[PDB]
Amino acid sequence: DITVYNGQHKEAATAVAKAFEQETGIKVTLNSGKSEQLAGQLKEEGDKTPADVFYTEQTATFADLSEAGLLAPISEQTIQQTAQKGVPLAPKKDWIALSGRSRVVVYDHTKLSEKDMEKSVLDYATPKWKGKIGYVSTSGAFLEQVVALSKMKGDKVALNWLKGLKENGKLYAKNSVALQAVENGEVPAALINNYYWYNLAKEKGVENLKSRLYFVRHQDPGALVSYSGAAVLKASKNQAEAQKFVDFLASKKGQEALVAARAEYPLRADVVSPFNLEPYEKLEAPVVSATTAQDKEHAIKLIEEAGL
Ligand SMILES: [Fe+3]
Ligand SMILES: [Fe+3]
Ligand SMILES: [Fe+3]
Repeated sequence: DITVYNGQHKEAATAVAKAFEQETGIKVTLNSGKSEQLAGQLKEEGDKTPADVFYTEQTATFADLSEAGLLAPISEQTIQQTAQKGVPLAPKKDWIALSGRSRVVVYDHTKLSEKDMEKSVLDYATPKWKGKIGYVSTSGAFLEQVVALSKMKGDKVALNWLKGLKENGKLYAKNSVALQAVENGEVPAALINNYYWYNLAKEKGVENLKSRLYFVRHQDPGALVSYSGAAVLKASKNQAEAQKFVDFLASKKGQEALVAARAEYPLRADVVSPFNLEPYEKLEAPVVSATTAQDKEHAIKLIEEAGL
């Protein structure tokens, strides 16, 4: 039996653990919390940690644990199961990316079509979109989008986009609220993440929704994907079962369990999502370094400077 420190949505972690317990008869205990807190906890606990595996919604969390000497190596055959082009790889082969969440533009297809969409996420912050684009500045993925713009295009561009959103956009408290505002006609488009929309479609039926998604693709900064993953702790004295679990998460079965539970993109090429997601490779995500705590502080500074 193993202990998994879990920064992922509880429904995802519960599903894969259950599927694993059913496939192997090995029991999984979840300890759930915020990935950054769990990573600090793993650092402080050190050799004495009870965690066998760290399962996170954000692979960026692994860099600091790897450099601290806290992660075990995983099988290269396992790493290769999800190593599609563009998927982040651990240089020390001591964690693996398993699934992804995408930035997207949601639009009311009763008012707009693809003719009205933009080639670049930058172009939504422009006067064409005054009072017509919703955004969620408090959102973690909004903050990852800002980090990506800084990285890909520089701070001037990033700041200018934020000022453009201040001037032209409608601020919503959360992604679900933005999505509802588009469905309800308050605003004709909004910047959100994919799974909100696919959750609502699965639940209500797409034919009954007024909104649709637009993917910018071509490695635009607005095609940003955030990656979930897993690592074995070097401190574990149950390496065999920890390793068996991380192998399971990369298996067809483990990926199928995840995608049934949550509308994340599987990183195995032979798994479909019942949420009707496109294949990961079609997203054309840009390649962006992992977010650091310094990157996040910097992005928060730009958001403040833009009056947001
Ligand atoms: Fe959430
Ligand atoms: Fe949310
Ligand atoms: Fe969210």
